[PDB]
Amino acid sequence: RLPYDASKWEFPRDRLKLGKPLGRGGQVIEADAFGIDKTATCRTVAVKMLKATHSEHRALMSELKILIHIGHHLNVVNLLGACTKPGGPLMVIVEFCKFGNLSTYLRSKRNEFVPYFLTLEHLICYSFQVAKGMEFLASRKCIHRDLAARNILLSEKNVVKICDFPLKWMAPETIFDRVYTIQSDVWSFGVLLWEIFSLGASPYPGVKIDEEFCRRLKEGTRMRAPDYTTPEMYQTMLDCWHGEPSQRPTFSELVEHLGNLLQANA
Ligand SMILES: COc1ccc(S(=O)(=O)NCC2CC2)cc1Nc1ncc(-c2cccc(-c3cccnc3)c2)o1
Repeated sequence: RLPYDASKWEFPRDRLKLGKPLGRGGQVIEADAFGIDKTATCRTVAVKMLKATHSEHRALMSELKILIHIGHHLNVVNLLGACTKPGGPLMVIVEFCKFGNLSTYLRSKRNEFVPYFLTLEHLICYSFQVAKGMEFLASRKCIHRDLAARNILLSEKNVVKICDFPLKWMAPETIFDRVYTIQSDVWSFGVLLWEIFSLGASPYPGVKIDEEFCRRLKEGTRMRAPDYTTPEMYQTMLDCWHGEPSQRPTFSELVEHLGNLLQANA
């Protein structure tokens, strides 16, 4: 039932030059787009394109309409355009983030980190930017449901973006009640913070994720502090992992709090 304003979003297929595959997101490729922001520039973009069942067409067209509905924020992966007219493949064009995902990136910097190279400023800043992106998504009345460092991408000038399009990340009430809400995303955000301050480690190191893990989780067991955390950042993880979803901070409160930690750090 959502509209598609072709005047606003439609981009000519002949001004898109196919480049290197990114993978399977729908095939996701790099492309060079001329004029996509109306200036006389060539820009690398990310394209999702259809290989074609009606179900798959519908899913991609629905993605397109949701990205439109959501709108623009610096800390999400934004829609730039689409190719929907008959006579070529259905394509959805979004911002390209040249450094890839945050988990793989931080792992690559394990020996290129000093607290004060990545520094604490960088990690708190990534953390702050994600919270701002999530605060935006919550205001558009979305729930993410896989908020994890692998779904954050790093673009130029340390801008991080949530891919807006996983038991170790799930809130206890989601595991046990099937419930996904914005407060359950706050729990995931705490896991993501741990991912950031472990420099891209896997959560719950060397823990079998089974009925006993879920038991200990309902009972109050939490991850220990990761190796590159500040005490304040671990406190924030614990806050996000409150057993009562209503006692977790909101994304707005995290943006305030992390903003203060970012400024205190400087
Ligand atoms: C060198 O750049 C990268 C290297 C690796 C990644 S990745 O680590 O996220 N793996 C991508 C694979 C396809 C799932 C991401 C990027 N950069 C990037 N920029 C944008 C996207 C991206 C990644 C997945 C899906 C979509 C997309 C594109 C269009 C419509 N909807 C979704 C875009 O990825």
